[PDB]
Amino acid sequence: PIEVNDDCMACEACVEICPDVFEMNEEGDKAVVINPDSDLDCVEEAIDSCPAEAIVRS
Ligand code: F3S
Repeated sequence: PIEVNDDCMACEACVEICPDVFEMNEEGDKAVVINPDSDLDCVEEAIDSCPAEAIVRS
């Protein structure tokens, strides 16, 4: 499933783009995945919009 790696911080950008695919952890200390098998371009915008490009279709 999609992964935001660990190096990621918590910009919440991907969450602000697709909070249905990527949501804040328990404390927002890391971007947690919600749709480990989405099917939208949100991943494209969630990645592009992501400067840390920690999001990958691993
Ligand atoms: S920094 Fe982390 S919170 Fe989303 S926007 Fe890039 S995976």
